[PDB]
Amino acid sequence: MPSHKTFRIKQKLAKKQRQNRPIPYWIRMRTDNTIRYNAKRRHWRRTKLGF
Amino acid sequence: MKRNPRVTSSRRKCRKAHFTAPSSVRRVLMSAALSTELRHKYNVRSIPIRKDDEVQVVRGSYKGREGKVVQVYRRRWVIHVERITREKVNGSTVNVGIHPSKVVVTKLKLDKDRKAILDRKASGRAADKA
Amino acid sequence: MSSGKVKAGELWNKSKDDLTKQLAELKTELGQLRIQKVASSGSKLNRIHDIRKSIARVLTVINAKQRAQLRLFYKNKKYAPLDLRAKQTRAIRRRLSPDEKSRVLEKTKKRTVHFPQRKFAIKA
Amino acid sequence: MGKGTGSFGKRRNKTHTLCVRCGRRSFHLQKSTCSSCGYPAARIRKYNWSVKAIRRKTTGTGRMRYMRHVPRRFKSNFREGTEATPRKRAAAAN
Amino acid sequence: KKIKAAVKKMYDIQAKKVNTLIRPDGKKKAYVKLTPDYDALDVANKIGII
RNA sequence: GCGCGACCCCAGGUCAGGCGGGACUACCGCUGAGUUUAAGCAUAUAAAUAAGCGGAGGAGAAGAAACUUACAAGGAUUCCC
RNA sequence: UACAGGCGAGAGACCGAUAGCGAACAAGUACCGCGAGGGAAAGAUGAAAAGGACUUUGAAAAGAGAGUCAAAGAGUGCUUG
RNA sequence: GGAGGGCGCGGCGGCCGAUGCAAAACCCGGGGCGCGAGCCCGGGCGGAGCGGCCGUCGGUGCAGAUCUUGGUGGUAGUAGCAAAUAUUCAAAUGAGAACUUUGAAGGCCGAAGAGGAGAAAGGUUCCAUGUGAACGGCACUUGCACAUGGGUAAGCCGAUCCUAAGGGAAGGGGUAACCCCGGCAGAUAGCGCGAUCACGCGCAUCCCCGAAAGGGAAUCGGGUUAAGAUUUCCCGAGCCGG
RNA sequence: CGACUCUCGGCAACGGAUAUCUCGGCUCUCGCAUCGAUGAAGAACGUAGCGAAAUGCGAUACCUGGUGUGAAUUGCAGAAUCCCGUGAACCAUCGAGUCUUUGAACGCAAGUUGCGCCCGAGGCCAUCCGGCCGAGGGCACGCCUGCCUGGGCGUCACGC
Repeated sequence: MPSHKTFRIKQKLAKKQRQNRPIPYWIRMRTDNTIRYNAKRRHWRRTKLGF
Repeated sequence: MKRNPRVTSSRRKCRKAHFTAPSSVRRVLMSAALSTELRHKYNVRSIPIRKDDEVQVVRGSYKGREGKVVQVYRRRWVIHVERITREKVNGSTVNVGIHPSKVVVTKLKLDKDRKAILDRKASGRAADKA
Repeated sequence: MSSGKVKAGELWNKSKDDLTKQLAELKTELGQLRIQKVASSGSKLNRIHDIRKSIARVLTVINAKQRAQLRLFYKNKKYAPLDLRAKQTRAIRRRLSPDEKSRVLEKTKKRTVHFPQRKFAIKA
Repeated sequence: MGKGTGSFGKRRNKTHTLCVRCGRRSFHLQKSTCSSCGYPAARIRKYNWSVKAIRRKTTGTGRMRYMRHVPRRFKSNFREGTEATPRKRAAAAN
Repeated sequence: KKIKAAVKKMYDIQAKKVNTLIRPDGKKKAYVKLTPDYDALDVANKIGII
């Protein structure tokens, strides 16, 4: 069999993978100031992603 | 507080508007006091500036510098003038922000639309005085 | 390009036929700047934002032209599945526009129907 | 063997799966219904006993709303003005 | 079907296959097998690719 | 048969148009608990309330008496005292 | 006559970051749960980054000098501490 | 337990004072006052607003509540880090090597494997390169970590197509309604085939989903990269449907 | 007899209380009416030169026309015509627009980017003036109104 093929789940996996990226240095200056320590970067070994 | 059914009055609201300044808000807060020679020509005490003006530091510690206005910054309402600077450790020179109120206008570029501002405000000052 | 191309009022002063040829060129040009996106060129920098705006301008104006011609054709007859959309903004406002008040008092009690003070006095 | 350890370890069945409408794992597969909005369903699932936290989720915040707002503001649907054209027009008032 | 037509319009070449890949980007990567009668190398130069 | 009109009843991806869902603060209906209180608890209380469900508007409902009264009679409807 | 929503306003012997809303900050976010649902922690350098070049030790992180600052007994553990 | 007379805090109306030439705050085996509640003053720290007095008012005073929330001890450098037969030597590298990497050696699982793969599940973890701040409860230059890049290509494999148990629109009818049985006057309401020619002929229990396991239109070989290759690629040969 | 045990101060480390701040909350009051099959509320996934996020937007994609203002945007890069100007701007206004994939969600289903049907034009060549291929958008339930082929002694006349 495939490894659940359905597009609705598949797109979310792609989106979340893109989302789980670090905050990019430059923007911390172009926010004024406020510690942009993302939060929406998760790691697979810990927690669980809901659909 | 003091009187009148109007839109605007709230200590929080006054701060909120002027910090993040929409374009009309920027220009009215970009009004910088004229030097005395210019005050008697255009018959106003203050007008919005430009970038091809020249502006002299009167108020601060930095007093005595003159330069052209290099940039104007919306996001934290500040203006940046040439030669009012602080030195970084390596020897780089970076501009120090100055408020438009502090600095006083040496020289004007008239323009055409900016010129219209001078005429309307001048007419304003004529009406009350006489 | 490295400079921005053109201004909206210029495109207004060009024909529908002229601007569709321009639109083809803009799309071709965009694909060049997309490969240069990877390169990080100073040429594409400003330009790749601005070319999308150029594409948008030509598409808006041609559509507006079609609607104008359509309206002139339609105004004689009974009409509009398209212009009807713009006129209303539908459902709540649609129920409120029979015109009730005038129509009810169009017949029965209308000869004498209102207070004088003037009007009935002035006109006799 | 018994409870907890053996309860966790199997889990090779699926019930609640991704809903298309609301984007929440709540679609009960073998009874084909979403328990977070109703997926086949004429009406969206609304409960007025389900209080603070849940109600606000369904109120949304990925909303448009601004697009809708502008017709409320004007109330009309027209306007007309094309000033600022070489002549020097009427494009600098007072 | 559409992409084979598009390649023919814009680069004047016959395409023999098109192959479709989902990416984690959320867009589709296309490997497009081209004709040996006009070589992909000399197509490449005018829309440069590394 | 064919019955001009039509009678009665069907069918159009039919001609021009219309309905669902939302909002549900507030409102108009429907439908409807128990904890609680009675130092217990059923009648009763909570409450013709909460929950459940539908539907509109900027307000809505109401509305020119098959009324109130028992008077030298008041006088649609609403809200406050 | 109504108005704990929405939009656009005016105010309060309101609260002052364990308080105030769940959320002053990316908050209904991160995260938790199979789900229904549950749901945080988290504001302050300074006037201006003037966010410590350079020299030196150390594998580096750092340290020591120095530079800067009105003040580093203000060095993004940052006002007071 | 009552009443009485006070003290302290926050804010408000009054009134008076204090301040970058150093406010408030905080510290102080420093002084002094009051029975106390508390107050006063000095020195140190600090850097922008505050206190006294007369009225007014409270979300107004803490030691607890198997208290709530945050911090921090003793415990304690103590219990421990003991299952899985097991490591060792030399070299390479590096600042640093019992653990990395290579060889040599010793072993172990003992083909119902500690194996080569697929399902399910996770989602980039695979591999390169960079590389030790956190993390791998030892260590560490190594990592399934962190950073930076790349990678999954099908007429023939699966899904798709198809039916099952079963689910569910459509009808009638209850139920305000949600919702539930489930079809009816698709039965002289139309879907299907000739048929191009407009017309005739024929028929239901419909119609979709439902096993990425049932059932099934159709591929093999070699080569390749970081990897599964009938599958990517390529040669050569097919095979199925239109 | 060091030490230990204890205690304090001075300087610190610890910790984030306290004070002083506050583009915020909170509560009251006022004005206002204004969603949708003409495709909503809500979601999904993309789009910024360099973006993870928020915010903005939708293949016309951090935006467009038009209009106002009248020169910035800024972390760095950049354009230099857009600077005495039909015109800068994470700008405001935003009347004219696009407005993806979904969703009441409508061809039919949906653990399927699944499976149909219909129409458009451009090109081809005439095994026919047809065949083949192209890009776009439709084709639901519900019921009114008007409409056609008719069912039926439903009812009448007229049939041979």
